[PDB]
Amino acid sequence: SDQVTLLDFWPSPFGMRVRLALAEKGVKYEYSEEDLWNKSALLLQMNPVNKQIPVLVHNGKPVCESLIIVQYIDEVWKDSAPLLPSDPYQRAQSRFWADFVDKKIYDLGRKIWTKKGEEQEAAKKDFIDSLKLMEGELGDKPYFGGETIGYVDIALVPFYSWFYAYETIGNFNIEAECPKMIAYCKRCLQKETVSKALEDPQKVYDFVLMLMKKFGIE
Amino acid sequence: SDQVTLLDFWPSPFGMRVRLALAEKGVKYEYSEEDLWNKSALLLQMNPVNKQIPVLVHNGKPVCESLIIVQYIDEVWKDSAPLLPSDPYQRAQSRFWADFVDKKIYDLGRKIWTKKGEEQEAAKKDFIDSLKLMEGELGDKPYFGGETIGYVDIALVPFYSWFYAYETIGNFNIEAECPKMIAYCKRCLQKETVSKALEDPQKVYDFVLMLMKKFGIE
Ligand SMILES: N[C@@H](CCC(=O)N[C@@H](CS)C(=O)NCC(=O)O)C(=O)O
Ligand SMILES: N[C@@H](CCC(=O)N[C@@H](CS)C(=O)NCC(=O)O)C(=O)O
Repeated sequence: SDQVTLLDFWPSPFGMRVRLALAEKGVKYEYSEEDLWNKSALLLQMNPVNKQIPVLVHNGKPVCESLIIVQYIDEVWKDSAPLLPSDPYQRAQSRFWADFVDKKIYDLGRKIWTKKGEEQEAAKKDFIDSLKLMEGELGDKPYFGGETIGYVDIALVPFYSWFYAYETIGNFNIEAECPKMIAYCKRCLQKETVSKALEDPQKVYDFVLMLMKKFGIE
Repeated sequence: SDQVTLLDFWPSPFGMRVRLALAEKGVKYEYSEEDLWNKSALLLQMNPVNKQIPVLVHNGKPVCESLIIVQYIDEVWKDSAPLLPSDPYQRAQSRFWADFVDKKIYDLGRKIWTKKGEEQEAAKKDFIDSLKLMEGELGDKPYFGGETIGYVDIALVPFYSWFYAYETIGNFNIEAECPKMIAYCKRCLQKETVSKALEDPQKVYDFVLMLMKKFGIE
């Protein structure tokens, strides 16, 4: 009747974003695993600008970038509640915080396990401040999108999959500094859509241990 | 009535995006120059999270981040031509190439004037290649938005006023490689809304000379 395809790689938090969006909005689709070393002809022709995953393919037209995909899902499949607020203002706030996750959480998270020594130390410090800022925005609400899970939650919660990696490689403990965030991420894991879309934390960690060796930054 | 204020820094291309979107949508507002290394109390109140300009303040409420502000304007002031395409699939593409500027153009741009030797030149190569990808998507249309100036145009064209500075400190010539891009940039400047919002290229260059000295880097 139209069909959709998601080109993804199991441990990508960016890909889990789109997996969760599609779940929440009830969209049926086939999932196509990729090899980041052996990129498919489909991948190259669908995202010829970045040759990266995820890519949502809708009736033969591609959409690139996890966050933009989510928004597209949200604007095209409207049988379920919107994931972004309808109010211009709040929506602007969601975009900011969903974006905050890319610019801060991912960027600093990646430095924790790629960098070393004092630099790695710096990366851990900013990482925690960033989570705390997000903790502020969450306040007392059950989700970032209020009583319902919404855009920002979809942006944020896939990264729990990578928390164990960070902590272990970076030698710090998140829950210690951010009890409220961890509690949030667990309250989310109990949603079936969330637990399914996410991947196993120690499976993720092994995969990073492997990655570190193939680049020599052990 | 509505009180609109733009906290901004005059040579910022990110704020120029906003000056332009405001002008293009016919929006009356007040400007307030912000210090770069001395946050006003106002800036600190409106953007405690990043403490960066541009911030738009609409009827007391703040909106952070260039692109998101611009989306906010498109959605709030609807009595002029929409900056973002109506069709979701095309909306996604605007979102993509506007984002693309943030990630490749600015990132590689900044590296050109802040870096030396092999790293500087490496940026210029990547810089050109990204412009050439943007050329490929411009096609033969007057604007990225087609016949009418659009969201991607507003995201990209503020950077032309920095081009002379890139070209001069990096010691290369953009037109030699991307003459189409230059042709378009030049074409854009004829639109008066664009010539009022953009600042003088030589005056920007003076200001980049200004940073390179402040931090000893020439
Ligand atoms: N900025 C992209 C992230 C895409 C990304 O980084 N994905 C990686 C794997 S998780 C990829 O596609 N790999 C391409 C490569 O490594 O060259 C988004 O948020 O959509
Ligand atoms: N990501 C922001 C860019 C903000 C930005 O980088 N602006 C700079 C000046 S152009 C700034 O506010 N600098 C202040 C600081 O570094 O503290 C956007 O898209 O608007």
